[PDB]
Amino acid sequence: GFTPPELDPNTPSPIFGGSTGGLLRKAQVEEFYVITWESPKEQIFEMPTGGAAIMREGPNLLKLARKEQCLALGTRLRSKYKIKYQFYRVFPSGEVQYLHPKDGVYPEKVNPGRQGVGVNFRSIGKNVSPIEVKFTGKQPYDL
Amino acid sequence: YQVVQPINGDPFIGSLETPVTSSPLVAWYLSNLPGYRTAVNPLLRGIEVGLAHGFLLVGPFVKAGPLRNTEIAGQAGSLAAGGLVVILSICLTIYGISSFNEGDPSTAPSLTLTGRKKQPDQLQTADGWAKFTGGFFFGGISGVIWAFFLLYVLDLP
Amino acid sequence: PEVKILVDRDPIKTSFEQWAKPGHFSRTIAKGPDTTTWIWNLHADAHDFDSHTSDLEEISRKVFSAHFGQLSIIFLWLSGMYFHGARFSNYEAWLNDPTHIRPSAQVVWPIVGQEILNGDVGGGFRGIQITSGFFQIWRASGITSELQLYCTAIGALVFAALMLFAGWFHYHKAAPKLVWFQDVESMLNHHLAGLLGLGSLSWAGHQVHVSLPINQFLNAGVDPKEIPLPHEFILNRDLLAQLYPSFAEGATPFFTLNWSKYADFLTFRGGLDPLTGGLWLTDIAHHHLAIAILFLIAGHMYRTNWGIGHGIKDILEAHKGPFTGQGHKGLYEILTTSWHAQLSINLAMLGSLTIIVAHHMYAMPPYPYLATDYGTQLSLFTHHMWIGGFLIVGAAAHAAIFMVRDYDPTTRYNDLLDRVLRHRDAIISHLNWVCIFLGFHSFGLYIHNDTMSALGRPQDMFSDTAIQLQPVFAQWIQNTHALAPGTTAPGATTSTSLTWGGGDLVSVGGKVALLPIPLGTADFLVHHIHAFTIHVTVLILLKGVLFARSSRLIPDKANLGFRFPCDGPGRGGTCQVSAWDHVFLGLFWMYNAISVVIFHFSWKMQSDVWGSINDQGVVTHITGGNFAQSSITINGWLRDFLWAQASQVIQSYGSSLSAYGLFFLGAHFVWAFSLMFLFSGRGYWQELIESIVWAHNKLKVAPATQPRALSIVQGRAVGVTHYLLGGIATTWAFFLARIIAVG
Amino acid sequence: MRDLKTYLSVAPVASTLWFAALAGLLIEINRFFPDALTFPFF
Amino acid sequence: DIAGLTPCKDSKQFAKREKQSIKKLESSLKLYAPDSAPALAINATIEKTKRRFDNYGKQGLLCGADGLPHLIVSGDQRHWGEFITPGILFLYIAGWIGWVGRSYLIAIRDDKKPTQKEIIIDVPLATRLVFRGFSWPIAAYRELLNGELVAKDV
Amino acid sequence: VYFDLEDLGNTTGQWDLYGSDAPSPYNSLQSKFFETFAAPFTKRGLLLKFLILGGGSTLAYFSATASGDILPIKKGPQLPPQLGPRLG
Amino acid sequence: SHSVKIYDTCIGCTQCVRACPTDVLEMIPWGGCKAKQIASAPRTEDCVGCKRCESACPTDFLSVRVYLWHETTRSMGLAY
Ligand code: CLA
Ligand code: CLA
Ligand code: CLA
Ligand code: CLA
Ligand code: CLA
Ligand SMILES: CC1=C(C/C=C(\C)CCC[C@H](C)CCC[C@H](C)CCCC(C)C)C(=O)c2ccccc2C1=O
Ligand code: SF4
Ligand code: SF4
Ligand code: SF4
Repeated sequence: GFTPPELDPNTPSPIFGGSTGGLLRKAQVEEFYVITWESPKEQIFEMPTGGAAIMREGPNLLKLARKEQCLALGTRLRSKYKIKYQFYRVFPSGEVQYLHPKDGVYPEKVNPGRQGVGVNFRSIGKNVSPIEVKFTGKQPYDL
Repeated sequence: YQVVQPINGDPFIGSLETPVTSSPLVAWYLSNLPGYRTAVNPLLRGIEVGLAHGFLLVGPFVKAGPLRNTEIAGQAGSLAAGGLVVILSICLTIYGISSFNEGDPSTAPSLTLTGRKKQPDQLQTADGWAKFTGGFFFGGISGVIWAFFLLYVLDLP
Repeated sequence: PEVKILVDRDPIKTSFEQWAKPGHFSRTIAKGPDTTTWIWNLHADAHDFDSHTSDLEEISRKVFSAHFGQLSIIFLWLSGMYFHGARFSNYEAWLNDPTHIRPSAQVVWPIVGQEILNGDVGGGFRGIQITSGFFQIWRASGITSELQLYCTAIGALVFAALMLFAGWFHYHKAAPKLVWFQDVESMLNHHLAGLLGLGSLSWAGHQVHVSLPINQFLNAGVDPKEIPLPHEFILNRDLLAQLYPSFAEGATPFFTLNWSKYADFLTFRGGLDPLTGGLWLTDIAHHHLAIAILFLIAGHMYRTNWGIGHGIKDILEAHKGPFTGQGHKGLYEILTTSWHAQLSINLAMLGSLTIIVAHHMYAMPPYPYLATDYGTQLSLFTHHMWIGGFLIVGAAAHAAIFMVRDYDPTTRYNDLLDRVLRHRDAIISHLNWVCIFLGFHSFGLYIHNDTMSALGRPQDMFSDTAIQLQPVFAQWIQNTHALAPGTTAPGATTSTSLTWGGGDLVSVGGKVALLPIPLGTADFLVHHIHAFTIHVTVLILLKGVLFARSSRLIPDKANLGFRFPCDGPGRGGTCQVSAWDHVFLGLFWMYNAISVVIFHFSWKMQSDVWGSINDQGVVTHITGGNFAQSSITINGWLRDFLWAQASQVIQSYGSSLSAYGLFFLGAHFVWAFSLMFLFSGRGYWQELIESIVWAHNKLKVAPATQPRALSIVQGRAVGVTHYLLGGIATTWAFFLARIIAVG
Repeated sequence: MRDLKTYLSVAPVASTLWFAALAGLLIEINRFFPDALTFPFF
Repeated sequence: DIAGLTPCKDSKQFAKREKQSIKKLESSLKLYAPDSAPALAINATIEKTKRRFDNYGKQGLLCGADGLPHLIVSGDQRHWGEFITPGILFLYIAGWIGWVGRSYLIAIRDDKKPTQKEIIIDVPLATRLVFRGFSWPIAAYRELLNGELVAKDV
Repeated sequence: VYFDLEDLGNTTGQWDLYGSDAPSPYNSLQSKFFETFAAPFTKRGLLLKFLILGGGSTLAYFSATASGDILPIKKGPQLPPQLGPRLG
Repeated sequence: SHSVKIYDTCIGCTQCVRACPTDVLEMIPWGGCKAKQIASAPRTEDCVGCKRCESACPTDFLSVRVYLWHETTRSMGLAY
């Protein structure tokens, strides 16, 4: 059992002068992303989009344009610094969707509450020939 | 003291504030162009835009065209500017038909730079866009006619 | 902070043990090959020192000794040129009759039929005509006998040995400490004042004591064997005084500031000597003297051990403003840390310099009998253009390697760099737009002219006879240069260059040297082509640098390295996102730009400059002044330039120029060969190789080093390398056959 | 010494020696028997 | 003769080519003092030219209307020197090279690091093996019969 | 605050940067002039048809009635027809 | 969205998950190998199709497969 931490607005954002690498209309009408982390101090870190920003001591909130930017920055926060991070997807309705770490456990560490998806129980060479799924909507790897 | 700041204070919206972008001269001038008159009927803004542009297009067509050196028809080469007004008005029309449906509301922003709620421009509606296209056509044909009406006492006729 | 000599003793042991361990420098490569890919990596990583080790001191020591190796090779190469000038040249016969004899410094053996390449170059000499220019240098240096060339070749060989020795010595015996390299103020002070200053002064010395007098006897028609030896001018000052009377004073006017009395052999006349067609040697010696003073002064700007002077860090930090923040703060730390940064700036400036040299040497021919030798002049201009362009693309490559490898805002921060990175999208978007605008409004005008000319409407073209696009600004400039002497340069007798000033056509041996170069709509259109091509090259390379770290498509791009093929077919496909692939793409555009530049040079010079002159002064240009009316159209380039001027190289068979015909076709071949690599991909080749490998295992002859197709990156590198070699060598053969036959 | 012979056994060096010998040989053969479209000795 | 050609000894065009070549080299020769070294070189090229055309004429080469040798590769016994005989020589040498290289690869294949001897040649082993190519046709024929030439089930 | 899950238009920068929002600087009588005269062109489908058919027939007109003093293609050849390489 | 599948040749070395730049893959418990874990692709709607996972797999043949399929804003890696 794991309860995703809710996104807390009014969480401070890093010190940064602005860049052309930030959000666009996509964030207004489609979706954007938010990564939060806890920092032990004020540090300089490389922004996945602009140049250099100053991570604030304590909780940090950072809105990014793509999920991959959140995961890249988080990978670095966990690597260069030793910082726990989470990030979420945010729709223009205000709805928030917690994304990562999905279990509260990082996905490279096996966690027992996890259900198999897209797992085929056979060697890859035992997939059927296309002719055997022709005119059916299926793909030989969907089995 | 530094001249460049993030856009509207938010440093993670992808842009910057410069003398080019946010300046009283620039902000006033852009705010006083017809396209940026959000409360005005789009038909009138289309009239102004069409008048300016249609008037402008006459020059290059007449002076650079193929009949330019036959002053008998070279002056009358303004028909080409008229035709370009027709084509552009087609492009506007199909842009609005493609972009806006009958009962959809405006897609323009309904906020101001300072955060207060705004009423969105009707230009970004099907009816508002149709009105802006009709106005651009009328003003454009009219501006071409007005430029062609003046052939006299100009250093480059 | 006390600058001093710092080295370490015996850091690396001189041994053949690692000669026998291929890839010793790399921990992975040293394990030897499991596949053929190993063999390529061994060569691609050999000089990538900062990938071998992370210790800045070791890297700096490798770099230093490597530079010694380079200089050794250069001295061996100069030894070759002087030795061939002494032993296998017609340089004395040419020295007698320069306007007739063709310079030749290579002779081929009669083995397989190739002796036909030993052609009639004059002076009773069979050989290959040389376009390097060494004869005009040696004449300008007062060199007369082959013996002097022998002595120079021996000295050059000795210096090759000394440089090589110093490389081994400073890598294996006395290897400087890292602080020694980072003493930037000392280095700049010694290269400004010591290297450039004392070099220029020494050369001024040789010129006033050797070059000027010996060239006076050459110009006066004296036989070179009868000319006094250069040291006889140093001993008996009466020889010089007869030639140059000022030498009777004993350098007393120098100390008494009577320097105007030296206006005899130190002059500001400018223009060209009408006998030799080269710049006045008095002006040149005076020039090297002035340069010597300027650099000797410039070498005292930086503080070292005596408190006076500048620290460069101070200068940087003081320079900041309301637009750039704290800018320049941090650059001293970057430029004393990253070799790739220094190599980037130095490649940029050295290549740009080489291009400037290319212009200044044609418009101001510095050596005697150089301007009228059109093969040498075309060869020099084209050559230095290529060197410059290559060097600049290199500057982009190493700016990118800095961004990927040495950039760290948490350690060595710079405000200017951060701000640039913070509006890279604006910079690249605007450069993109300018490139499109320039494409349309330079090349699209050519297409306009081709279409109007095909439709029978030459009055609707862009031409000096139709719709004129006059380069009014450049015309005004060259007018101002023409009016400069006596007005804004009262000391200057004539124009700065004969391309400016009207009249004063210079002819040598019936051939013209320089006359005023006209400018019109054709020159306008071509110049905007050059603007266009340069802007697109800059776009590709700068875009490569600024998005090497990251982008909206790939946020973690810097973790993939400087040189990587892609990040896969996803995100729509991400091939060629690496900064390396931006250098790859920019090489093609440097080729395009420089190609159009040298075509513009050959075309314009043969049309409006070079040619023969009548006894009564009627000039016939090699081509009929057809630049103005034929270059304003792409069909005119295809027909009146390529199709016309390629006749020599396709007609060279059966003559001594047939080697240029063979290289014409062969360079076409390697260029087309590159398209196999550039248009395909290694998956196909690896599968095919699977079948070939099957065939070998069938006969027990499959190799242990498993055959592999080239890497994606290597496919690209091979491709661009053969594309560039083929194109450049094709234009090489074309140019040399053309200008050797018709020049 | 052993390491130097090893270095001289490496692929590029052995290749230059081998092809340089082959080139001298073929050159001298074309020097004593030049031209020759055929094997004339039958 | 064959294919409508004529022997080069009987070809007017062939002799016209020899004449025009020699007169060309002599036109170059008129420029230099006869004692000079360029002169001796052009004389050597002239003698080599005469040797060339005289040899092509002697050894029975047929000529086209172009006055140039054409090679008969059909196998006609009058022209084996033009292909079949140099061809057998070639196949002997190429078979030698490939047989020796195969011998080397087989010899090093069970070494502890085979690739090590592929990038650094075992010159003693190579010298031991080079002269196996002298008898490569007997060796390869015997291997083909014995079943040692081709790998089994590949 | 710059992040508010309640107002994302402010949060995502969805503003009218240069929109004036002021009232009409166009005086009336001018406005009513253009409103009554440009009104038939404010139906987008109808305007599309009027532009395609109007401009198309206009084009057909100036093309059908063009004079050789304007187009060489109507003027036709004015020279004696030349003779082909071997043929007519 | 791109399809991503795991095959029971998987040995549970976790390298596909470690390589993934959009967090598509997880490690779930399983009894078929010694590491007692097998990969899984529960979030392929975020899959961009770069095949870093496939570059990371040590199994011969692969035990992750990315079948590039219907493109979306997320699969094209668009920040706009
Ligand atoms: C004279 C004897 C000698 C000996 C035995 C050694 C021994 C050694 N050196 Mg040293 N060194 C020497 C001279 C020598 N060096 C000289 C003269 C220089 C000045 C250039 C250096 C500078 C130097 C540096 C900077 C480094 C070494 C390194 C090394 C070690 C690595 C092994 C190696 O170098 O393989 C190399 C084998 C080669 C055959 C290299 C050939 C390179 C030549 C000079 C290029 C020739 C250019 C060529 C003509 C281009 C035309 C090509 C064309 C035909 C297509 C090794 C123990 C490296 C080290 O420390 O290892 C960690 C290291 O980085 N040496
Ligand atoms: C394949 C069909 C086609 C046709 C029939 C034409 C016809 C014409 N072209 Mg065009 N052109 C074409 C393709 C075509 N072009 C393409 C593909 C390109 C891109 C390379 C161009 C680019 C091109 C250029 C750059 C120019 C022309 C010009 C011309 C005119 C030159 C003759 C003239 O001087 O007349 C008479 C000259 C006049 C100025 C009379 C104007 C004609 C009136 C305005 C017709 C009214 C138009 C109509 C209302 C709207 C049309 C759209 C319609 C479907 C709704 C001529 C009427 C020239 C031109 O138009 O001059 C400005 C010229 O500048 N063409
Ligand atoms: C007046 C003193 C002086 C002079 C003349 C030079 C000259 C040169 N330096 Mg050096 N250098 C100096 C002082 C000097 N340096 C100082 C104070 C520092 C900082 C401590 C450096 C550190 C430095 C580095 C890191 C490098 C150079 C390099 C070079 C060469 C650049 C390429 C070139 O121009 O080739 C032109 C060729 C010539 C002019 C031929 C003449 C060269 C003669 C033989 C050397 C004369 C100066 C020499 C230092 C005297 C010492 C010899 C003695 C100790 C036995 C060049 C020969 C590059 C290099 O090493 O290339 C191998 C390079 O990498 N310099
Ligand atoms: C003094 C200038 C200079 C210096 C010192 C360097 C130094 C370096 N460069 Mg740079 N670069 C330069 C100029 C320079 N470069 C220029 C002018 C360009 C434009 C082409 C580049 C573009 C560039 C790229 C794209 C890359 C580098 C890389 C590197 C590093 C690896 C070098 C290596 O081991 O390759 C080994 C050398 C070879 C394998 C030789 C290859 C043979 C060439 C391709 C053919 C030459 C043809 C020949 C001249 C004509 C035909 C003869 C033939 C028929 C026999 C190294 C530190 C690489 C790197 O990874 O950086 C870390 C890299 O990717 N450079
Ligand atoms: C002749 C071949 C060719 C052509 C036409 C182009 C064209 C272009 N390249 Mg490319 N390139 C080429 C070869 C070519 N390239 C090759 C072989 C490579 C591999 C190394 C590259 C790699 C390359 C890179 C890496 C880049 C470019 C860029 C560009 C653009 C430069 C901006 C510009 O000039 O816009 C204007 C367009 C032109 C000058 C083309 C001709 C325009 C005609 C004359 C106008 C006709 C219009 C007419 C109305 C047509 C309508 C007819 C109707 C029927 C549709 C341009 C469109 C740069 C870029 O993206 O742009 C900034 C860029 O970064 N190229
Ligand atoms: C042709 C081609 C190949 C095949 C080309 C290869 C494998 C080049 C290697 C061929 C050389 C000849 C192998 C070297 C063999 C050794 C030097 C041994 C030679 C023996 C003696 C003669 C020295 C690719 O691998 C490739 C990869 C990616 C994009 C395009 C292409 C591509 O176009
Ligand atoms: S085709 Fe090659 S370069 Fe392109 S994405 Fe695929 S692997 Fe990368
Ligand atoms: S293709 Fe890329 S994004 Fe998709 S699952 Fe594999 S590593 Fe993750
Ligand atoms: S890389 Fe292959 S074996 Fe390893 S966890 Fe992923 S699917 Fe399993």
